[PDB]
Amino acid sequence: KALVEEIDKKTYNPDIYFTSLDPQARRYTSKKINK
Amino acid sequence: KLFKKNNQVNRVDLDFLNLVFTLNDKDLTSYHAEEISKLTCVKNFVEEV
Amino acid sequence: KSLSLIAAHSHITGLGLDENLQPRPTSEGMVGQLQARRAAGVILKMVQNGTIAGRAVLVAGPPSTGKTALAMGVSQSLGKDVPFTAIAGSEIFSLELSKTEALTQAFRKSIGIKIKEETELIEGEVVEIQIDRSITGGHKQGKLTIKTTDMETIYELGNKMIDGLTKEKVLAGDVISIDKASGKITKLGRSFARSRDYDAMGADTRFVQCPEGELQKRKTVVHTVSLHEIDVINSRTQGFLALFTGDTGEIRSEVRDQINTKVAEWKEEGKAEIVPGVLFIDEVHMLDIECFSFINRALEDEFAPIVMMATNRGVSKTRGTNYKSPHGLPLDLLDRSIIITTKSYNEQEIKTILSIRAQEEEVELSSDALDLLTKTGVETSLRYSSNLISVAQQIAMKRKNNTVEVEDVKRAYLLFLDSARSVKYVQENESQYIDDQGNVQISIAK
Amino acid sequence: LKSLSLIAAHSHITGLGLDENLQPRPTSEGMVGQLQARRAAGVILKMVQNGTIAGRAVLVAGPPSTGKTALAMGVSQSLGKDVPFTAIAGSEIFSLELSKTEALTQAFRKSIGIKIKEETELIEGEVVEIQIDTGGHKQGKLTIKTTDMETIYELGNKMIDGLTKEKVLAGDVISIDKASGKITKLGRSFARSRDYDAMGADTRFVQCPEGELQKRKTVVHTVSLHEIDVINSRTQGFLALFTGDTGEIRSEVRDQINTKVAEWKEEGKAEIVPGVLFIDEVHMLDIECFSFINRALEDEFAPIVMMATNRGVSKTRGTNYKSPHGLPLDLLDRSIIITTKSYNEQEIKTILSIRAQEEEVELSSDALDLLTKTGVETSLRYSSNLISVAQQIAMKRKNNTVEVEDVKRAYLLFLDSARSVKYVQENESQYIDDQGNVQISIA
Amino acid sequence: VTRTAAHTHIKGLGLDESGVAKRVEGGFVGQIEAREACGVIVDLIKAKKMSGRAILLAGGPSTGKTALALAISQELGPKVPFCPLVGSELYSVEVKKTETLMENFRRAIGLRIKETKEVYEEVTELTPEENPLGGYGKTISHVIVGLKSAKGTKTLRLDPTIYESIQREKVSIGDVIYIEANTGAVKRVGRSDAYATEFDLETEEYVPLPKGEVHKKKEIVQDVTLHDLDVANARPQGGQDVISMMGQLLKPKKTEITEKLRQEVNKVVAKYIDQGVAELIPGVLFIDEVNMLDIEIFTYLNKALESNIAPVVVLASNRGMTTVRGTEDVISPHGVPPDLIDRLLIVRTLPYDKDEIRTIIERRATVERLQVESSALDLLATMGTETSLRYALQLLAPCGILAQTSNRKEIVVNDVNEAKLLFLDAKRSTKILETSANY
Amino acid sequence: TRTAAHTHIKGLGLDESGVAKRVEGGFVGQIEAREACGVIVDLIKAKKMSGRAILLAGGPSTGKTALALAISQELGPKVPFCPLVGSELYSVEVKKTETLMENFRRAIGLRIKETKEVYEGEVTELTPEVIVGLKSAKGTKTLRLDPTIYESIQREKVSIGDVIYIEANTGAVKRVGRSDAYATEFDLETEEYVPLPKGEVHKKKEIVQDVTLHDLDVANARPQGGQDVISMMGQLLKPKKTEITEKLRQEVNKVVAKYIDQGVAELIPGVLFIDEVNMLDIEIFTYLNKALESNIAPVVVLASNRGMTTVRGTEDVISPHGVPPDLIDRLLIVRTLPYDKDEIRTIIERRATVERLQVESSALDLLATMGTETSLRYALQLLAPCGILAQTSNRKEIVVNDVNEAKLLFLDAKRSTKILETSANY
Amino acid sequence: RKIIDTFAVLTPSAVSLDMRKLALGLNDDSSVGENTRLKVMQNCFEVSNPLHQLQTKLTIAFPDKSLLQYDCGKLQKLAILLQQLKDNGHRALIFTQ
Ligand SMILES: Nc1ncnc2c1ncn2[C@@H]1O[C@H](COP(=O)(O)OP(=O)(O)O)[C@@H](O)[C@H]1O
Ligand SMILES: Nc1ncnc2c1ncn2[C@@H]1O[C@H](COP(=O)(O)OP(=O)(O)O)[C@@H](O)[C@H]1O
Ligand SMILES: Nc1ncnc2c1ncn2[C@@H]1O[C@H](COP(=O)(O)OP(=O)(O)O)[C@@H](O)[C@H]1O
Ligand SMILES: Nc1ncnc2c1ncn2[C@@H]1O[C@H](COP(=O)(O)OP(=O)(O)O)[C@@H](O)[C@H]1O
Ligand SMILES: [Mg+2]
Ligand SMILES: [Mg+2]
Ligand SMILES: [Mg+2]
Ligand SMILES: [Mg+2]
Repeated sequence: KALVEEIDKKTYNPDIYFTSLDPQARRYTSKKINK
Repeated sequence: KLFKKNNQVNRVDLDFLNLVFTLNDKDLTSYHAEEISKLTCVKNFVEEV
Repeated sequence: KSLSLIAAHSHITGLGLDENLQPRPTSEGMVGQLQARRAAGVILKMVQNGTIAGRAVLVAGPPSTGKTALAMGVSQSLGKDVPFTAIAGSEIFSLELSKTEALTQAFRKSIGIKIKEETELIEGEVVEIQIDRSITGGHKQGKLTIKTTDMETIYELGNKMIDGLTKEKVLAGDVISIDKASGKITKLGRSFARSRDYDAMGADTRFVQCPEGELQKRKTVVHTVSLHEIDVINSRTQGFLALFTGDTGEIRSEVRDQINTKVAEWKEEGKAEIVPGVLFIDEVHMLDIECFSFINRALEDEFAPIVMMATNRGVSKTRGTNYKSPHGLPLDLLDRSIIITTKSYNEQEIKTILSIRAQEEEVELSSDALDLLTKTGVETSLRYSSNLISVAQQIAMKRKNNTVEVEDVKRAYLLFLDSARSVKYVQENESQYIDDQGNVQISIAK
Repeated sequence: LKSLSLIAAHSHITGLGLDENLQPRPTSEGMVGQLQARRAAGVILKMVQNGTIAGRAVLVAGPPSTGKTALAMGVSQSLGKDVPFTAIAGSEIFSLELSKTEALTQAFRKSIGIKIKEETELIEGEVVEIQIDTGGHKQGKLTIKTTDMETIYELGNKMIDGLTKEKVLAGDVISIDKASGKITKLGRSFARSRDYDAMGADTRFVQCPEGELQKRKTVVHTVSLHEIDVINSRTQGFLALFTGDTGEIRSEVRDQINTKVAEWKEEGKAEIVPGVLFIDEVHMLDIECFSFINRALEDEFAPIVMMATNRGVSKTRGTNYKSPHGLPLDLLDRSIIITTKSYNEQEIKTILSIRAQEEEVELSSDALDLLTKTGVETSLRYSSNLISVAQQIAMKRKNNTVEVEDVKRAYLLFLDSARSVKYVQENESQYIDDQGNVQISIA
Repeated sequence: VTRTAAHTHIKGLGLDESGVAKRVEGGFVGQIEAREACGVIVDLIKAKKMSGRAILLAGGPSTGKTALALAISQELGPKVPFCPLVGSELYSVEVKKTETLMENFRRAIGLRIKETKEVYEEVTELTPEENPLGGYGKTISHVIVGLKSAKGTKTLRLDPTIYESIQREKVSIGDVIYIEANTGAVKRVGRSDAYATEFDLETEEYVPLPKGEVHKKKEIVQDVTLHDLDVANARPQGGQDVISMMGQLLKPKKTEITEKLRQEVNKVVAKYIDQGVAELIPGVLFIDEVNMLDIEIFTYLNKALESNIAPVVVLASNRGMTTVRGTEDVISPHGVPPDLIDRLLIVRTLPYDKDEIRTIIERRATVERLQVESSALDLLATMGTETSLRYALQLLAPCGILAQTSNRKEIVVNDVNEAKLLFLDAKRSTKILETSANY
Repeated sequence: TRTAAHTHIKGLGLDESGVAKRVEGGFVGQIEAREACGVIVDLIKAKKMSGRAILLAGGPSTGKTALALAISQELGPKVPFCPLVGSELYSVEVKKTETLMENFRRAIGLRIKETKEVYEGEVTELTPEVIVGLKSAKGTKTLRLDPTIYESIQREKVSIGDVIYIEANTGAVKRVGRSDAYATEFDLETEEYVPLPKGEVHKKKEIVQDVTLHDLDVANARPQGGQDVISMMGQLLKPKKTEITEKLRQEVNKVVAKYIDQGVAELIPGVLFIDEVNMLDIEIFTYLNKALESNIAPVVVLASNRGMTTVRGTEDVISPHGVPPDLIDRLLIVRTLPYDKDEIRTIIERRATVERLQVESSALDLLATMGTETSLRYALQLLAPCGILAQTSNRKEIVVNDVNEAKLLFLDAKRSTKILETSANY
Repeated sequence: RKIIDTFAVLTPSAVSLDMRKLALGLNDDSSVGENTRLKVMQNCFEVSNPLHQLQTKLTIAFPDKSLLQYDCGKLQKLAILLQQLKDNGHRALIFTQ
């Protein structure tokens, strides 16, 4: 990785990486996403 | 990746047949080696054979 | 490309010839030298054929008569994709490698191999990555979404490549290329999608991109590598560093033999092709008798490229010996080679060359100025005029006129001396310079 | 046939052919003739075997192909093994890493060896079945068994601390010294062979040692002085005994080793065996080398130096003047010269017969006579090679014995030096001249 | 599409069973005596008895010495080593010339060794492991591993050490591995091909399943040279600590290999030979332009030749009565000191003739896939006899290029004349060099 | 101040028309040579040509080195200028041609612009992954760092309360020192204290640092990494320089061409000056002949004071100025002339006035006559002993007695040779 | 330490990352073993370095502190006047635009 990166201390899950074009900006499991 | 494709097919391990012995000076003593060679020569497997 | 200021052979663009190997009187930079040009064209065609190995041609003639110019012409007309290694005879004597080893490296550098492989590729716009944690049911539940110009599809990661996309910070909405077998991820920049979303990033992303076709295809990758690169690579643990540091250090012969056998097996297996390029040696008279003796045998090897030689002198004493030989070369090496001779230059040819140099250096010359330059070139030398023409440009600019006239050329001639005039002045006042025996007179009086 | 030699140039020679009264027999042990030189070599061999004389320069001089190298090889063979014999040539002295004097000193040090004895005590046969159960791994006891002994030993804190590292499976023959040193793993008993199906890379099955558990043994090692210097020079210098990059060992190490060897000899733990340093083609060697030898010959730790040369009044390298044997008079003064004479027809015939016998070649009488005639007119080595060439010729013809026709065919197939010289002289134009003038064109 | 370089038109000595040389066979023409002598020499080499024999070929330039040596190498066969060298190649910079000469001397003799090995090759399952009952903090008694292969499966039990080796390899459960019980080393061949499509992507190559029985007994035969053993012992590659690998990182420079190492290697090789495991095969060392050697290497050759395992050395030289380089007042034939030429045998090579030159040109044209006319071939032969044999052979190719340019498949007289006018030879260049002001 | 045989020469002293004034810029005479040098200077400033080669030839004490120094000083500090002597090319660890090519690469320069990102301030927490809670005097921010920079941090023995200074581009880490807040913890605390840095923790700067092609060639030829132990041991593994392959030079050329094409950098060719070219041998002359016909070579100026002499390395090859004729053919020769009495007097006056010395008219005339009779350099060098001799007598102005005593004390070459020839013991 | 602090100034003109790590062959992708590279880096990190301070001083250099007073003509006189004034127990008001 590129050395020296800025983080905001919020969330910051090293094993969770979610990236999209942000059309909904919602996790598929945010709160057991279903019905 | 292309060169390391026929390695084990025609390679003989030199260290196995005591041909790279130059490092055996590091951790082997003379009298222990002599005792091993004394208690080395067969005479046991042939019995079960 | 290849940002450069100027070269003494910058105007030469690949020899000049026809489809019948006939030389035009003036084409692509060089003029005259019709027989030498046709011989160079024949040599070039022989090189392009690639079915003949280890031929030695020696270009010989008086100095400043299109020898290095002809070499540059044949090198340029040969084009890329064919190796052309140009070296000087004085750079083989090194304190790190024996002259034989340096000559061997130069010979190996001039022959290349093209290795062709077939690989499947996955390309397209990625729109979303989803990554999970470690769970008993699955070590990592990750999915990738890919959008082409016509297809959208979902891929599932298998516990390793997620380290691939997390090793470097990648993000969606861009076109990437990933190899099934290799596993390398190449981010080509940023996709097109909506123009506004990537129109305010401050340039970057290499002028973005747009998806072209489908998801996965099958392509062919060809890698061109010189043989010497192969020996350096296989010599040490990390020889590709030595490809830049230059500390190979007399690679052993077993490596070379193994490379030869493996390359031959590839060639008759249809996995690689051979390009026999050209090795050119300037000022071959600077070599040694040992180097010539080694070349005598190195020429007859199967993987021997076409060798060109340039020398000036005639009937001189060869280095490393005590007898005088023609061209500064031994008799047997001369017998092994084919000689191409060059003649002097006509006044008309000198004028044409000077005009070409003028139009190359963006300098405008009046007709009388060109005539005076041609007269000086015929009187003294071509290179003196080819330097005076450039040096008079600054004098012309000092008068606030772009065109060069007779007065500028006269001023340049009277300002910058010449070999003959300098020799005459030295002989007239030899008591002021340092003598051969070291005796000097400095005091003006007495 | 312990060595790997196929057939050497002179392998028929096994020692000097002399007897108890030092009188050389006419032919024995592969040597023929040269009675005076053989007697002198026997005297030299007696001197070196005596071991009470240090630094003697003897020089073997004679025309080429008269047995100087053969005489030295015979002396080396008769001296037997266990005595160092360092054979070198002059051209090997000039090196790109060491100076000439350093290489000469290293050769001198290699030429003489020492026997060093060492007394040690061991315990072997650790078929144990350990018994360790207070706290902190208490109950420090373990059994030891062998063919004639069996006893239980208690353990200390440091002993068990050593035992836990390099774990012993309680059924493996292990050794340990009472010198407060390290317990050494030896092997595994044969009872645990069938247990697995794929053994590791460090497991062996040694039988149970017999005798007594506490054994005491003396071992004698033969080490050259140069090896000791190399070992003590660096942190791990023994590897330089194979790679060869010693790098000009300093004088402090050498004098320290000299004092150590003197102390060892005084205490009776070591004894010095002098050797012989043989130098072929000593004529080609710099004046610096002779200057250094002139002083290095006077050291107490100096071997017997044999030199070989075949030059007349020739120029010594590194100078401008001419001297006999290519050696300065200063060095020639402190030496004794053994001169070898030319060979007789009968001696040549006997040598040829011996060499043919060595190669299992059956020569006819007339073939041997013709070979002797050719070896008399030409050199001896020419005929010596001609015998093997003619043997191959005859074998191609499906006939075991070699006849006159085969010898003549071999003679007319391979050229003697004189005939080649004559042919070169008669055809000077075809060959490349000294000035590089040749005539390749035939017309 | 086959490349040629001054050779490959010769493929043997052209000798019958009785050793008689046919006039035109194997690519050779003439030189009957030299071919017969070289055949006798190669027979002696095949005899595998001698050690240190030395042959030197004498003759003018472009007479067939190098061709003769290459013919000997071709006749010998690929198995027997053949090390070619040039005289100037010995002058190294890293190490002294004597060391390089000895290294090339040892590179000539070879050794064929054999070794029988067992091996095991899809992993089905593995279980690691009893009570300590002593000083064992963590005990792993044995490990049970099952393999599938193709011709039936089988399970077995194996040591904890090979289990730690597996963990170092870090193989999964659905994999194919390569375990050699001789050294107790496991090699992960890879995943299983039939285990594909578990995920949409996977970097690792899946690789098919091993064929045949899992428990394979086999034997291997390898040809090496004594120089390979010397290099392996001098610069061992094993080692895991920092020092060993960082020594491996530095460039490998030649050193002065000691004599003791060579003696020990010889002793070990002899011991293995006595058991019938391996057999030795002497080779040939070939040297070009021995006049490039100085007096020091020439003198050391006397000591090297009289050794015990010296190979057969073949030397080439074209000089006449010249001064041996390294000394200023020693006139010797072929530039070789008198003692050395006393130590070896001489084979003379005779110059060719007009008909032989014509046949050589015809053979080169045929092997180059070119078409020539009888009149054109006659003109080429006369040209070669006027200037040199090599000149016509070199000039053949540009004639072919010129013929191809004018859409004509046959070499003709005007093409040969045009090639003559376009390309000069040594004689004309010498004749026009001195007749000019500027060189 | 300090003077050494120069620094009284401040330029060619030319006007806009290029005509050399008789006395200007610490120069007298040498009008034609000065005009030619100005023309060459304009040609260099054009930044179009490549590989142009001139040499200036004349007797000793005629101003060749002075002319080269004036050219360099008139060009300006922006343009690189590499001076050299013929004897430097004979190195020990690399071949002569490689050293010449190294100087060739060193001769030309490249001006580039770069952006540097910097973090600094007090450290609040340090938790292994490394996460650093930097806090400036106005802002606070947490950063994630690589293991290498973490190792550099550990080697700096940093702790909570230490103002530090990290650079993002290179990874360089420097602990500025203990924060001023904890200024009362030990009455004799050895650690120094520093106030918290001002501004936000993250800053960006734009710099126009210059470089040379040889600099960024040796950058990837051999590294000089920094604070990492692995980099330290890697740079310690090889301590000797080596010859650079042409492939590295080609890759450097491609990278530089891409940079200048992107509108981020510009190229400024320089000058390579070689004094006493007669020390070069035939091989170096041939290699320089080959290397001049390149597409990146700079302008090379050569100096020599020789007649028709033999080229070093050859036996009987004689040539003017000891330069092979083939290299002479591609050369531009600039003549240099000897001086006269009044010119010598003016030069002596200038050298006296730059050394803050007072010389009376009669002493100046005697010095000029001496310089004409013996040499110019001897008269120039005899000034300082005359000044000290005048000072010892508690004076300020040089007198005829002072120059006479200086003549008595010190000898020139002619009288030394005369006393050498007429003596018994050597 | 004092000498090496005072007389170590110069820094390299150009540096190239991904070359220091590539020199030893210890990178993400290399011909050396995946775990063999871990043993050596662990050993090297355990290895101490007595030349570290020279490494820090030869990589980044700070432009001193006192020169701020030196490099302005008014600041030197202001400092002298302020010292003279403070030593005499006075107080001052400074004005600027
Ligand atoms: N036929 C030609 N066409 C154009 N330029 C030429 C020609 N012949 C020579 N030149 C000029 O001569 C110079 C090269 O001279 P060259 O023949 O290389 O000298 P040398 O033979 O001594 O190496 C170049 O600057 C080139 O412009
Ligand atoms: N007395 C002898 N007994 C056996 N062989 C001998 C004898 N004298 C000479 N030879 C033969 O001569 C050869 C040795 O020649 P030598 O005189 O050593 O040559 P040089 O004088 O050049 O060293 C050996 O091959 C050996 O077979
Ligand atoms: N008898 C022959 N038959 C066929 N070709 C020959 C014969 N003699 C010589 N040649 C050819 O002549 C060419 C050059 O001869 P070469 O052996 O190189 O001469 P030299 O012995 O001086 O090295 C070789 O390519 C070889 O093919
Ligand atoms: N025109 C001039 N004006 C002033 N001083 C000069 C002039 N020309 C030469 N000099 C002086 O002459 C001395 C010799 O000059 P320099 O070029 O260094 O050596 P050389 O002239 O022998 O090559 C220098 O110290 C210089 O100060
Ligand atoms: Mg040229
Ligand atoms: Mg001998
Ligand atoms: Mg040949
Ligand atoms: Mg000067």
